[PDB]
Amino acid sequence: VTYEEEAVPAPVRGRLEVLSDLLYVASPDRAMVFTRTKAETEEIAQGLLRLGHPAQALHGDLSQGERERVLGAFRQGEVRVLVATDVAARGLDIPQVDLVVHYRLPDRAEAYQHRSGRTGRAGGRVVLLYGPRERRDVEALERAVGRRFKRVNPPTPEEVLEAKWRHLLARLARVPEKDYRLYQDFAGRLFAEGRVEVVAALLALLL
Amino acid sequence: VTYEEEAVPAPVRGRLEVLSDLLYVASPDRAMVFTRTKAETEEIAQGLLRLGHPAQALHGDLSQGERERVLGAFRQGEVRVLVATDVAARGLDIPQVDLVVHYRLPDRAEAYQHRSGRTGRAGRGGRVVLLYGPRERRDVEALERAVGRRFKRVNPPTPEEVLEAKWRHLLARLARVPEKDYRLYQDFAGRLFAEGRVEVVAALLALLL
Ligand SMILES: [Cl-]
Ligand SMILES: [Cl-]
Repeated sequence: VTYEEEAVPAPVRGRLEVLSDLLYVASPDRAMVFTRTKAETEEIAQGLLRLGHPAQALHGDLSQGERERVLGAFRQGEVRVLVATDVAARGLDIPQVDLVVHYRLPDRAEAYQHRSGRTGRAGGRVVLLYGPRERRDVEALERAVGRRFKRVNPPTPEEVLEAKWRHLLARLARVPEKDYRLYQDFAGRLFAEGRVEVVAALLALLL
Repeated sequence: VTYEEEAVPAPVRGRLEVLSDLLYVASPDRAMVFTRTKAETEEIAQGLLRLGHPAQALHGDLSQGERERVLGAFRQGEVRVLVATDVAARGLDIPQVDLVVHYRLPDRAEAYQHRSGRTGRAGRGGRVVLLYGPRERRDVEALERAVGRRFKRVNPPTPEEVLEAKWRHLLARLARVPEKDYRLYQDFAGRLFAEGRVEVVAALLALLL
């Protein structure tokens, strides 16, 4: 197909962090995350938002209105992560994403292909998280799918440090003279004190 | 009535920033801002979010489950600002606060008293702040006749004051980023000093203040 696919090992324990960490590392414009229940999608978006990820759920107990808003902040980039379910995830109103994550594995080819088909705006990415005792299941899914999936380890604690670190860098770079000029004088105060610790700490708040 | 009452001038449609600015300067443990309708409490809440205020809307459409959460966050400190209508602000689940702010003059004078009774926490004292436009310099006089009391007339806060406040607030969260957490970035900081990159630091403070 026109997209890439990887299979990432993660104990259901640290399956959330892995998700987050993978997100920091690639940090794509739009990520679509599928899970098995409405509780999960909600449960999940909650853990993400906590870790510094603009994630919001997408399910059935959603009034078409809150669901246009959700898909609105997602299309505008306000929301970067969409934790969804196969059904809420259906329509014409469903925008395309850059990365697809099967937080829990799909039992059918049509399933995998309905979720995975939501990636590509030019080719895209697809990631599969699996617990240790989920091996065969992935082996079965592969057979249903017809293609095999590369086994890629999870992102390194340092891999993530440097990813966050480089996005923080790109952010400051985006700030404009009109907004940062308001603060130059305070910047001077810090230079004048020249205590490397204060600034490191300010950076620690952001990163 | 022991607490303090004040009338503070707001520009036409700049009541938000004056509110925020008043928040930053006063930094009260809990604040309650009264509005006329829920779309109001809705808008001022989101507004206060932008400007760096942990605030939440409290209107009557809220389920009793949301109601409880919201008010739990507020009593516990997770929410510093509660934005309510008069109807929604009814109940013994509402806690006493440090600051009551009437976003607009109370529709009526009995309303004032009822809003204002919310302020005042033992060992902390309490304060009322009335926000008035320019057409309303008359209305306040009236409210003071109807209530038979004078509100101190208090200048809003000067941009300096505001900035110094955000700043002290910020250095405050910093006083607890253990060395453990920030060490990795000191060299980079050092280079920013050496290469005199004040703008980067400036962009940094923008993203934080
Ligand atoms: Cl389906
Ligand atoms: Cl106005």
